[PDB]
Amino acid sequence: DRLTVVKQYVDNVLNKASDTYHGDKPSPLLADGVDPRTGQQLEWIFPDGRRAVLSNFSAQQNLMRVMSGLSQLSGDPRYQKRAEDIVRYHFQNYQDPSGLLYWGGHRFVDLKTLQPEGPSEKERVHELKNAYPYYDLMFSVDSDATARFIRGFWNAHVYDWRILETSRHGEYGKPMGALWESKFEQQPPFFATKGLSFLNAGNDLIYSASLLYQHQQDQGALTWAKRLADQYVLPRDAKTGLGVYQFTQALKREEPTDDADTHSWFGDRAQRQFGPEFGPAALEGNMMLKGRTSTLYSENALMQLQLGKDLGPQGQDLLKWTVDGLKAFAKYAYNDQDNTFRPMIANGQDLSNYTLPRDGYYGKKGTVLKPYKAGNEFLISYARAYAIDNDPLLWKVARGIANDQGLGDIGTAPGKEVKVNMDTTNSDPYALFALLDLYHASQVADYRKLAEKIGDNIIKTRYIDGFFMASPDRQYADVDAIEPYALLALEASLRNKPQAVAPFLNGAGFTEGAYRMDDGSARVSTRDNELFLLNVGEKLQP
Ligand SMILES: O=C(O)[C@H]1O[C@H](O[C@@H]2[C@H](O)[C@@H](O)[C@@H](O[C@@H]3[C@H](O)[C@@H](O)[C@@H](O[C@@H]4[C@H](O)[C@@H](O)[C@@H](O)O[C@@H]4C(=O)O)O[C@@H]3C(=O)O)O[C@@H]2C(=O)O)[C@H](O)[C@@H](O)[C@H]1O
Repeated sequence: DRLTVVKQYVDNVLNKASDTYHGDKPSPLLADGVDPRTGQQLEWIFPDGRRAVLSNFSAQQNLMRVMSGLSQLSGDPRYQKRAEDIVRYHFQNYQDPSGLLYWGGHRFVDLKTLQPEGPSEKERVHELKNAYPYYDLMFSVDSDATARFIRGFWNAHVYDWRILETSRHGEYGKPMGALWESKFEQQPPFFATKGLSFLNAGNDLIYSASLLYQHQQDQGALTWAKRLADQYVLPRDAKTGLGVYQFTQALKREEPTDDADTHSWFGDRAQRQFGPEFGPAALEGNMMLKGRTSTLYSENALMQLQLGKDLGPQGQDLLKWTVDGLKAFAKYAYNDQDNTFRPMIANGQDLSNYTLPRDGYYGKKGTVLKPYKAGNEFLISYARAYAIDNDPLLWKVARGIANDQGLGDIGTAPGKEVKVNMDTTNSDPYALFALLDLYHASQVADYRKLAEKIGDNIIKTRYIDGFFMASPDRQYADVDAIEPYALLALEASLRNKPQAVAPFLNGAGFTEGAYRMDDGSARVSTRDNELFLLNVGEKLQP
């Protein structure tokens, strides 16, 4: 059974990733990473050589959903109970008086000492970027503590409520301001602000406020969630409908002297690097480049499609704008000849094969911006958008991605001339999720049969030494792996209990800071993502 495999996997996590540092009185907390061969837990190395075991709860919210779903499908409540216990322990010990948790991009807990840590000295701050924590679980454990987190998050990350100047960073220990009662005055697109309104953090603000509305009927939270979503729609290009990654531009407070110094207070970084050749349209929010387009057309889209459906009638504008943007991205950026997206500016400018003429935020001089393959995360976006709006343009992208990914032909339309590859070797959990979405909307048996094949591939090739890994050579397994999440969604579908498993929004966590090299030097801006890419015998490079 796929269910038996996931049960064994979570048992393995609760064994090997657990607190082994406090004798017979362990905390319930878990290590983010485990070498599945030895059980060595993934460590962060601080400037004096001290090693902490990385326990970052924001990087365990897929695992929390896996544990809740496993308990729902198996009937064994022990996994749900442990997930609750971990949540409770964080509210009890790792929630500041302002409501913020010691988690996120720049804070975590050392499993050995159980103290909060700050791996980025200049950034001892709260940061969520495309995190999408499992607030449904948190509310069921402690609704007051969860609401305090969500309000404290907005309180710290909204720099100016009058104009909705937002920030990807928030300070700890701030007193509560006027919050949802703040007066608001809509500003024109790309107004200049100090705060950086990146949509990865914007995604987490919108999502959290929407969940506070869902659980506590907080109309202020909903008003500002929709208003913040609006902020990313208003500056979209009037002709193409493309964009945007942010709705403000950096306030220029100093004249730059070097292209390679890309600090935001020298002004919009895209205008510096592309302005001379491309004109005023070159703004950071308009740069439809790899990575940014995942935040916009994957993470933002999945969350807003589900939120739009949840809101019923007052969610119709959100659904329309979310689908409209996916149509714009398909119409301008997707190349059906080879399943690539073109790097672009939101005014419709193609940047395919453009050589950067100067250093800057988007690469060194001589960097070539290339079309990039459309991954299976976009197969999910276009599948779910098609279910809401059966536009052949959306189907075209889904069909192109699936074909490029070795899945065969999902058809000229749902159920029409379907020729899927039942011998596919694909083991991507994103493809499994997407096929389940195609199946749910169309009820075409071949889509779930293919999903079962991908599930079997995941177990055959990625279930290694009791953990899930993207390659058998990887040094560390991530306890937040989404392979078991996809397997549980498949089991839930086959058992006619899709609501047993939380909706997949493609959230994840990361930890970023200085990491000490063996020669004692500081490797700045090291991410745990990089540690999870290492194979056996590999080390981080300077
Ligand atoms: O591969 C990618 O392109 C990358 O895109 C996204 O990450 C973005 C940047 O690449 C990443 O470095 C970070 O940058 C911001 C800010 O733009 C940058 O200047 C820097 O901020 C400095 C300073 O480091 C801060 O401590 C503080 O002093 O403010 C300064 C400033 O310039 O204002 O670091 C910032 C940050 O860490 O947030 O984030 C960018 C983003 O868009 O989030 C993806 O997130 C990343 O995964 C990758 O795909």
